Amino acid sequence: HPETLVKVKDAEDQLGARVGYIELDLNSGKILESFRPEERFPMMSTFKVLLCGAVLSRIDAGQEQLGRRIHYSQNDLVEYSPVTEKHLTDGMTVRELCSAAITMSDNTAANLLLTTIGGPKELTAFLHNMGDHVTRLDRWEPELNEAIPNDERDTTMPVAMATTLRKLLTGELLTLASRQQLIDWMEADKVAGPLLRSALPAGWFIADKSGAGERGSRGIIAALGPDGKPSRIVVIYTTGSQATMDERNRQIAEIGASLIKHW
Amino acid sequence: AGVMTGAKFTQIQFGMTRQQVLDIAGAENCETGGSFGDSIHCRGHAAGDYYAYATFGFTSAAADAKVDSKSQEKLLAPSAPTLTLAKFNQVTVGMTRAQVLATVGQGSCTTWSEYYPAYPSTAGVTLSLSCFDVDGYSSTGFYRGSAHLAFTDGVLQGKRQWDLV
Repeated sequence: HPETLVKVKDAEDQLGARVGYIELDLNSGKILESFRPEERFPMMSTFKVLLCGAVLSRIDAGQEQLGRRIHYSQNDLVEYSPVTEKHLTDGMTVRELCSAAITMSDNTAANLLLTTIGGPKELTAFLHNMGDHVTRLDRWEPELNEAIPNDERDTTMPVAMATTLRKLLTGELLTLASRQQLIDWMEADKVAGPLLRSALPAGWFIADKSGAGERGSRGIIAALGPDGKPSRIVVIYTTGSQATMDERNRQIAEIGASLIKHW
Repeated sequence: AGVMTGAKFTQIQFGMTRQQVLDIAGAENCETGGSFGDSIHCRGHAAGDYYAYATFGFTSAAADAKVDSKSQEKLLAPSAPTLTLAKFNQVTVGMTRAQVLATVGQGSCTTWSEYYPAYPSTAGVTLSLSCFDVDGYSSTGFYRGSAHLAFTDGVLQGKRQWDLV
């Protein structure tokens, strides 16, 4: 049912910027439809799901413990840290950090987790080794959100991200325990309500992670489907627009409205 | 109606009960438990990665505990930001709050965090400030020139900056 793709076009007309989009069948891995699937866009907070997939992989292999407690200091605190700023005195376990990173988009939690794995170079190495030779993280929070025109640092492609997320959520890459934890963290996302969630009909399942950056950057990755069961992966990114936050949210929500109506 | 704001943040005072905090902030904006333990976390408008917000800590998990902790991002605006990287360089560990403010500008900073571990005494009081240059502050987006200044007993223990010119 083809009409999501026109709305995408509209979104480029209203937003006056690039929009990348792909829809992939969760079980087969087959692409159902796409628009600029292979241009680079800043990941923004979207990368935090990939970060925690790397952490669960380390857990799976006896390299890390979800219950391990990390102690940090005021010097570590960065812009947008609602959970880590609260637990400054007692610290946070690895599990609590991924929870805050994914459900609350906590920037300090993401930095702390990055240091456990060896920093941005090592996340990129993780992604390379599982077959994603496009996605790359270069900087820490909050710089990774700059979205400088033509800057390929901290970027991914819609197609690369969709495929990577499928592999993390459905492969044998992670154990069934780790897959349930990663999906549940995404399902519990508390900060993407104005996006795809706003067009989601009653009874539908969704696990997602949104992102926002400078230069009108805004995006989302998600596994969703009817009958409370996920059956497709959806990735949408946009960068460069001058429209307001609410205008950018609306366009993504409307693309979601269209792919849902034409399921 | 209304979301959490800088004004409501100002009105909430140390010593207040849980019910007072909720009455002033607007219960529909607040939550407790989960990631926040026994603290009360109240949401402002949507902003960048999250929302502008406040978080209020209490002396204990008791229903009758008192506010000993106030924290916020993007509710409070600096009244006259005059910070620059040069001034940030002059800030030194061991300076008093009074000396820091004289160096970075009396209106460049907002209170990110203020905690009294020995409430109502000020002994061991920890104070964290967010400071901005001319157009550095953003209540709905990403800072474009900011610093984090941390104090204990009114004495500077640490400083850090991002994107200052």
